[PDB]
Amino acid sequence: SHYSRKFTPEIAKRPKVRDQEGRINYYWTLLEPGDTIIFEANGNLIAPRYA
Amino acid sequence: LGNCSVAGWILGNPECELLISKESWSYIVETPNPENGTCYPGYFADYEELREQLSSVSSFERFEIFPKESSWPNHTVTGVSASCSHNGKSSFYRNLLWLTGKNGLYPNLSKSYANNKEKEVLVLWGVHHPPNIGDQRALYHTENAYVSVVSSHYSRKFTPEIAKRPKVRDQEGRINYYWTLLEPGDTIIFEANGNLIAPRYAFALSRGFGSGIITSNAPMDECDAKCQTPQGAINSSLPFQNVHPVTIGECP
Amino acid sequence: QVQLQESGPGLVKPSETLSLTCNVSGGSINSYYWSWIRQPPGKGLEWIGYVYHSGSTHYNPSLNSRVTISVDTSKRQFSLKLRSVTAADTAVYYCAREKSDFWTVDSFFYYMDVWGRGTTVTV
Amino acid sequence: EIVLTQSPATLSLSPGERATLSCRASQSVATSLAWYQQKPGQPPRLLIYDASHRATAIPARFTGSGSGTDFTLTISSLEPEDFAVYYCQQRTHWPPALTFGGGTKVEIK
Repeated sequence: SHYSRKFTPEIAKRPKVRDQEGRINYYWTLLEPGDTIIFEANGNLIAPRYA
Repeated sequence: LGNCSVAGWILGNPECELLISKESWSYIVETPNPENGTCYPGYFADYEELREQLSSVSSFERFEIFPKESSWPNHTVTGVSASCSHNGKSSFYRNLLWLTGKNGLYPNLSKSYANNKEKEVLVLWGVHHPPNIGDQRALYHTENAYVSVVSSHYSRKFTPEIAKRPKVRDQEGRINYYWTLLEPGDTIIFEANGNLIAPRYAFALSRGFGSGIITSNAPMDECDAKCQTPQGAINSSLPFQNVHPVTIGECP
Repeated sequence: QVQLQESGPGLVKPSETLSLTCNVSGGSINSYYWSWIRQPPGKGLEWIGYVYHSGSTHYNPSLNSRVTISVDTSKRQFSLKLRSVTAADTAVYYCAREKSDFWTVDSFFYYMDVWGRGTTVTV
Repeated sequence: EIVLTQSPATLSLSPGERATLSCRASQSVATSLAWYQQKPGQPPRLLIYDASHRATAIPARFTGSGSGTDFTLTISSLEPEDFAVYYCQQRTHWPPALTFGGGTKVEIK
């Protein structure tokens, strides 16, 4: 109810990092009590398991 | 620094070309309202932060990161802009290059760079937003375009939007200049398809302490002091002064 | 060296539709602006309209909504559409390449041309 | 909207003299005007572009000049093969809007 943004995973070869070229960006947020968070996705998610 | 701003000087503005050949120094100076600054109009991305880079760099050597000769065989570089004049003959920035399509093509380019200078290196570039789709096709031979720059800590995606904007120097298009730092052992990759302003003079940096940026008016002659302020220097051992708060060097 | 030749000669009845092609030798249709030129006999030369090598169109406003141009997706030929061809616009029809060169980043005055041999579209 | 009124509609001369042709715009097109040549029957070849420069390997005969609205052509020296019809061409940049002018013939006396 206060946070929203749109993720388009760009594609690009990047230097070796741990002998594995792809990367993620981790994100995070806080929910006040009474707030509902919605995870709309179509591809390239790393869904939460331990909030 | 004379007339050009810091934005002008780091980009090699064609009005302080004479500033090229000094690589070691003590402290920057700045006329408060520098006019011949960023000759091609636009919006320096994170200008202030980079301004803070130079407040503490001791000395720095410049070098052709991609030499103009062999770096771009399939492209053409000799592209100037009448706004960015010099003696009346149209010219461009020293440190940047205008990679425009050549021989009717603008082939995809990936001109990477593995830094091995054992020091922090500085890199500049920009993506040219034309004011008009026809400008874009006449200059880069493609409707849309994308630019990517990648490091082991830095990456972002550039899509040059098209929009007519007010007159700025009688020339509607604009660029955004950008910049970044490379730690030793880092490789930067320049993936682009259209609308680049590739780097030509990357700056190899060397930090320190004791320098700074000021904003003065006074002329320069053969003093010899230790504590300079926008209103001059001090040559006394008294411990407190009321000349100006900002100082340079060890000061009362 | 790019050399060009048109195709599709003949006649046409009034109110019918004209369609004549134009295929490219030497290089290809990848880069430049490719243009359609007509000239009524014993007069000047107007310009029907032309399309970008990528395939974005620009048609003469005075003769709107009677034309359709593109490349045949083999990127070696392009053709002119002309619906409701009145017996008025009889002309030798020119296929012309229009390429834009420049000096500064402002004056794109260079709009060069190379064209074929003209198509005798007699109505 | 932009149109190229011409003058003279014809010029005649004895081969070897000076020649001069001009085109007049209906507005202020800066310098993007270019003029041609078209022999009897054959398709035309571009000669002078930006109203300033000769084409690739074109003899010393031609020169296009002027700037602003009225542009003029000069023949420093002519050859009888040049007896042909010359043009003018304006190309507005963004809405491409290519429009020609009159086009006149250079006969003899």
